[PDB]
Amino acid sequence: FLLLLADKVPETSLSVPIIIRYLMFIMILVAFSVILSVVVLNLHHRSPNTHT
Amino acid sequence: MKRNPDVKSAIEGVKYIAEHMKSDEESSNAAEEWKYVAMVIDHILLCVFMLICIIGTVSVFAGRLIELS
Amino acid sequence: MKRNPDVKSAIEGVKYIAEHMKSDEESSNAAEEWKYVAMVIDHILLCVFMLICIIGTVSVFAGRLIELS
Amino acid sequence: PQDLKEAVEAIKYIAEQLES
Amino acid sequence: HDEIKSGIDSTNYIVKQIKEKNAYDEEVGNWNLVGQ
Amino acid sequence: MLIVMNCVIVLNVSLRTPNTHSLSEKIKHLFLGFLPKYLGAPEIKSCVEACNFIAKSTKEQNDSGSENENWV
Ligand SMILES: CCCCCCCC
Repeated sequence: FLLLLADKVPETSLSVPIIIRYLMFIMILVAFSVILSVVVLNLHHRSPNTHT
Repeated sequence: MKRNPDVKSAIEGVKYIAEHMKSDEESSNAAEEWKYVAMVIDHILLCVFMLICIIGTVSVFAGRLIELS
Repeated sequence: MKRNPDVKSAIEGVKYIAEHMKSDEESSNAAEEWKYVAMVIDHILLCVFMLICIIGTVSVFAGRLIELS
Repeated sequence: PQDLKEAVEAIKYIAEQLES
Repeated sequence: HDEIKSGIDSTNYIVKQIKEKNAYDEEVGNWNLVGQ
Repeated sequence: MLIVMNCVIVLNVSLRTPNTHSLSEKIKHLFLGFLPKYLGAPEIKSCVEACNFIAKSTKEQNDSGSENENWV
């Protein structure tokens, strides 16, 4: 979707358009979902031979 | 991280079903040792790679951003 | 490819383990038949798809190439 | 009863591996 | 004497553990049918 | 594409079972002899039958795992 929008957004540096702010919000949210899923899987695959 | 010919063949059965379990248990201990070693290596490389992620991101932009002010 | 109260309850639990193992052996054979059938179908379709890959690639370019040479 | 002893000890080993 | 009793009661412990894993497995088959 | 085909063939060989394929001495001798070197009362009759049946089944299962170990 970022690629899709790369050719339609003004190339000025006095502010960031609300649509790009929304896309970065969603992107960072997906990234944190990835991080916390890794954490959940790490907790799930623990055992007494490795962790107390 | 954690720092009559029948009763004989029967008895023999049981005893095999025990020896085999013991064997499996040593093989499993050895594989757990290899898995512990891989987990330790993996923890060292998580620390190393987060260090590199920070250092190599500061060492590319610091110069210009410091001489600009 | 190919082609007193407690010594009369231990005997019931041993026989129980026997039936359960038999039923498991019958279900595993039944599933092996389905796995053999899927494998045979898969080999037939590997041959079919290589034929279609060749025929349908020759039958699209042959005409013009013959007409040009 | 040597055979028996081996049996009565294998059963034990099994029950132990099971508890653990 | 006691030796026997000991084997006779570890065989019961084994039978019990088996009859108790079979239950758990039946209920996991039921959850599989619910999903299907 | 050649390496995808090689991965598919190594997975096919490594996942073979005696129920599907027969491992032959020609193969084993072709891949496991010199190439690795050149390379890198009514109730008494209870356990009498059920225990031997358990033992057989266990042996069978173990042998069917050994065959796959050799394929691996
Ligand atoms: C009387 C011996 C029973 C063996 C049970 C094995 C469970 C994995």
